[PDB]
Amino acid sequence: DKNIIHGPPPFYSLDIGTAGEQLHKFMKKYAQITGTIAFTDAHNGVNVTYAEYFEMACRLAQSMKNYGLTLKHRIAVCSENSLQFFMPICGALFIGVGVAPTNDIYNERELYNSLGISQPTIVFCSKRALQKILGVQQKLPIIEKIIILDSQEDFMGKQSMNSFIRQFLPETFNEYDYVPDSFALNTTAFIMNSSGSTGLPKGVDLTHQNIVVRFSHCRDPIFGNQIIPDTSILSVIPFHHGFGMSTTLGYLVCGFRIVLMYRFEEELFLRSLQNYKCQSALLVPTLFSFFAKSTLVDKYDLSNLHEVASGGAPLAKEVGEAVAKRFNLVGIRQGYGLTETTSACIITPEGDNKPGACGKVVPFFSAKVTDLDTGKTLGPNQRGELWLKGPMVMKGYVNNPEATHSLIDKEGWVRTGDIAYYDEDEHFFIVDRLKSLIKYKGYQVPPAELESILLQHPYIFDAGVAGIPDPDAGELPAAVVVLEEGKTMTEKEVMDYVAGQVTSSKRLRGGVKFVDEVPKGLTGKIDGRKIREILLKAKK
Repeated sequence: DKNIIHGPPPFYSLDIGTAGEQLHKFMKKYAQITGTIAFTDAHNGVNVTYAEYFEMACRLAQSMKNYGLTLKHRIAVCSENSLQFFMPICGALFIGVGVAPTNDIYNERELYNSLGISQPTIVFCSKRALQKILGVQQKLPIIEKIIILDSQEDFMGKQSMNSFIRQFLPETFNEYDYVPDSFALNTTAFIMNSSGSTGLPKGVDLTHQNIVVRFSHCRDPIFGNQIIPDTSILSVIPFHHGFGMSTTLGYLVCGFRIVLMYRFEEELFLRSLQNYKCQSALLVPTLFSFFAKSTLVDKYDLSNLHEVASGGAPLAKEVGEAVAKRFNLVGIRQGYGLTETTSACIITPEGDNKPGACGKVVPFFSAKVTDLDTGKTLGPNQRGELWLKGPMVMKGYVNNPEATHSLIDKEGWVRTGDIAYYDEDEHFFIVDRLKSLIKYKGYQVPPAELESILLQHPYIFDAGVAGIPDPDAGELPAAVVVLEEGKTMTEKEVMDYVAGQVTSSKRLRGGVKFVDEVPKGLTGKIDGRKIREILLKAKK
């Protein structure tokens, strides 16, 4: 019981019905207020209203039903971020058809693998994805129909959404009389792609139950965004990412104006943030490093900007603080989660921002930190392995029971593979690694930097660096190294290589050990303690 950390009750009691039913209810409301904007394309300036989105979604839902799609079918969406992206997604959710968002820049192998897993009957794609989709269709006969998202009429012999609708929808159809289907909450809502360290991406099977819980969080005044009229958000998260899907769908539930970009550009981003008077900006992790460097932020009027949020992994405390200062904010709105957990399971509570913290456990969820050795449940300010448990946890990997049971134990705990601790206020901190610095006698800093140096070497494929401690005084930097295919190196060559890369005898002082693979990914990064043992055992 103790050391299990629980989220509080939701602010609002749970709505009834599927994700389609709840989504339909909100969209129908916003649709009847003319001029309410759902999506805005920053590159061409075009707006699409909730009225337009709602009507298209209902038409697509009934059209797909008439076409013959049922609970047993899936559709895929393959496209750059666009105004039309979520139209077939809303429609599919209305009728319980699973949706597989598919990376538009997948190579031929990755694309085939993704669609091979989701097995869609219809693929909605942009003009820019048509050729690659045509190619994969030759290999995947389950794909019976291709529909073009960003064309009004037929394009290259393929139907547009409008033409598809015209063929399969009677002229008696009234969008405001349409009623979404009712079905079991364990019905598949999405198949999202996620890669650990193990080769190719797997299919993450998210249920309607998963999604409606996200719908609770998204409009929660503490753990989401309070629904307020004329709220706009600029998002540069790929819609086919887990957090891209879960944040964007949530914004639709909230009735927000979602400003999107096909591709990130500094000027256009800042100009749009200013001119659309967005209250929030949602960024991918690597863009925080970017804006920490940006000098242009001050030259724009961002007086309406209330928050900058990370739509992905947790961020470094210093990078976050630097970006906060750039945008004249007290802190960054953060969240920790996995594709496998639908969305963020730990979120910065509104008005309760601690620097370096990824926030607090969300409603309906539980979290625990376990001893890296004993598996023992830990108290506050004790670093260990982070586990997550709750109703946003995926049904499982598609057709991969083994991978599922390796990640999720029999009681529903997800083994995140990340190291963390929580403080006395139950704020969680994700630590990247387990330590972070090996100390000479006074100081030396060789974490990821030495690893990066090692990775650049032609003969070196992978590498992990840890500190080796012994009664032999102090702490010596050491590394395990994965050589390339059929290549030869000595310990000295690796050491001398690093020696000629940094100063102060902070270049491997313990000893290099060659291995077949870097200790542990366990679906994530480097197992620092595993590395320490292997190197320690080697020293004698």
